[PDB]
Amino acid sequence: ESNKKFLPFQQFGRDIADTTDAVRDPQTLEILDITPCSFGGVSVITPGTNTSNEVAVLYQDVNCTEVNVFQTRAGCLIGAEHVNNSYECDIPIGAGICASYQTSQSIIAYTMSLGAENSVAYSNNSIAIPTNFTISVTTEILPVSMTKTSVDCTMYICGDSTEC
Amino acid sequence: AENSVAYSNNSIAIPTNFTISVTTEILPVSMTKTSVDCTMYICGDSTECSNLLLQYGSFCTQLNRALTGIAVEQDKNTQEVFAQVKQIYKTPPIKDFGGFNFSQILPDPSKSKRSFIEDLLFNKVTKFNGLTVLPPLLTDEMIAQYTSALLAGTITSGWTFGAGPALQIPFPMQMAYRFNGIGVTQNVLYENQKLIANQFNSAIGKIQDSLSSTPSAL
Amino acid sequence: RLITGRLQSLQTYVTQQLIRAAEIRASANLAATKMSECVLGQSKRVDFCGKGYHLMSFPQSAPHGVVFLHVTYVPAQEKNFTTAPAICHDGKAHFPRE
Amino acid sequence: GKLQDVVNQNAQALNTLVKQLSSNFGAISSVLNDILSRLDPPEAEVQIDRLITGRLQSLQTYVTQQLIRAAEIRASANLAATKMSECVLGQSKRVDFCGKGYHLMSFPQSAPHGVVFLHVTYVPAQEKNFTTAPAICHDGKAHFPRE
Amino acid sequence: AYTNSFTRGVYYPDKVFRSSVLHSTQDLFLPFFSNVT
Ligand SMILES: *[C@@H]1O[C@H](CO)[C@@H](O)[C@H](O)[C@H]1NC(C)=O
Ligand SMILES: *[C@@H]1O[C@H](CO)[C@@H](O)[C@H](O)[C@H]1NC(C)=O
Repeated sequence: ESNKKFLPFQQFGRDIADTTDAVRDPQTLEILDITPCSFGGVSVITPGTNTSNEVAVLYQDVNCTEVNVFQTRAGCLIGAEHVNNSYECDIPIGAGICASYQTSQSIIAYTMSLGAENSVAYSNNSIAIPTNFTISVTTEILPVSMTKTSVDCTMYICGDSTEC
Repeated sequence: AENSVAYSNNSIAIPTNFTISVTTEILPVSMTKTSVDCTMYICGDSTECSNLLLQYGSFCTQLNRALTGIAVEQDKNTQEVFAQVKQIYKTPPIKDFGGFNFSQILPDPSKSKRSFIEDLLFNKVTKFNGLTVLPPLLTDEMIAQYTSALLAGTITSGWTFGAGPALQIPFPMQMAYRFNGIGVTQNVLYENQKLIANQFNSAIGKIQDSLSSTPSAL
Repeated sequence: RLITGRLQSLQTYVTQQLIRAAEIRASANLAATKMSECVLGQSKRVDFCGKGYHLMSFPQSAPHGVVFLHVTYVPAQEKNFTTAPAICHDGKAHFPRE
Repeated sequence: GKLQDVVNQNAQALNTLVKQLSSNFGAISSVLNDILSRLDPPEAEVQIDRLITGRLQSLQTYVTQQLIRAAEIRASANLAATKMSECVLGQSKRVDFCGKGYHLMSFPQSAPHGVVFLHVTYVPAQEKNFTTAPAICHDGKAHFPRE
Repeated sequence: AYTNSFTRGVYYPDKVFRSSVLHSTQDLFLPFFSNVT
């Protein structure tokens, strides 16, 4: 049941992309909204098979009514508990939801936390000064080259064919 | 505009005052994570079309792979920029930063716990064929929680929080470190702290106007 | 005829996406670098963190972006003077320390 | 995983290039000799045209994704060349460029299609609270620390 | 006599309903600022 107010002589509705949007019913002159029935993708949220074979399925952009059942902004999450805590992100989902396999143990779906809280004891005369140190050595890996691959026209397209 | 410096072999010019100018730089960091389906876009609800499409092989097993790699990377772009600090720092409940005023950049609890300036940026800037737009992994409330950690860590600790354990230092004193790092002695700031605090506060205020006046800034 | 026409139209869109997404990665790497060096420390690279002598910067988020407020110290009110490389007092040359 | 991801991306792109040879592109058969023997030259020319056009695009696509990918590696070979001029061959003052800390020195280590930097950095530890003062007065004059 | 048709002569080329859209269509319209006999 739509809300647009068509003109007296109008029977169609269109968007910017020239896609049909609303229709006026010929029998009862009432305007109807058209929304395509839900589609999307299926994603399987899983810890490694090295750990378990229990997976959780997420249906992207679905109201859970078209498919223990958690509804997020990414879509309908089936098979994962919803916890009110907040841990570090393990498996991203979307809109801040990260699922993880933890304690028996099952798959949860929490809202990820942005690191551990800390407040600096700041005053207008207090300064903190280190007294020791550590010499830490970190590793950085960077790709620098690829494989020099060449492909021939005649052999790839018409391999051993004079007519081709 | 033309200018010629009065240059001689014994004449030197030396400044006697200064100004604390605060400029704005805007940088794009991410895009919309858009994915497009092969079957629905090309042969939407057509079995005959779908069967013939299979003759092309895996042309659009690549496209769903290409458009995904973009999308999983758009979330890395946002993570490298903001997610640089580990502990979520906070400003003290007091605000006696030597007389410097950060209310226009710091979050305010009178609202979306964004700040004054962040809201100006957010106000200003404003399907039938498998066009699915994925949601960003970090929602804008988390991102603005990240820039408050960087803002609050800078104000209380300086540069000591991106290099190791966060060590606090008074903001009146930290600016003496910053001044001392551009060739100007410490006592220049201390003797003129009252003037400098006003120059910093006044320059920040013009930022909101500069974005609010002309909409072509962003 | 239609599917081939629609394959190219989908093929073109992804290619322009790959070129455009690489233009944003070069801006997300610059903003990640302007935050490590301007915000989380004081910079000595000229015109990197604003035109002036860099003091500090404050990030502000924005939709699909980031805004840096580069606090810089600008000299003003220059005055002419007369300079000298060195001065002699006792037959020896004196150079300023700093 | 950074150097390995480069290897997988190239191999998958090449394997997809090869497997595209087993596609009809609207022709009768994917084998060149089979379509040649089965039909007459007046008709096989049309079926030949359908395959080659399908194989031109499949080769055209592969090179384009190579040009985009090779420009992603040149932006990493320019960064590694810059992290060696500034981190290894001299001490850096750019924050978080050569590792998280205060940079001391770095040592390059080669790797297959890549390079590994070991960023030796000095990290402060064991902070202690104190009470600070901008200046001290002794004889009616203000004293500021030198360094 | 002749007169100047300032802005009149514009009609709905179809039934469809468009809200806050600057649609551009090619059909037989009265040219702007024309000469009406
Ligand atoms: C799902 O449908 C229900 C009807 O019970 C509606 O109230 C709700 O808003 C819908 N949710 C979403 C996320 O569209
Ligand atoms: C046509 O229009 C012109 C100017 O628009 C006007 O001068 C003229 O009288 C009109 N009529 C004819 C018949 O030219």
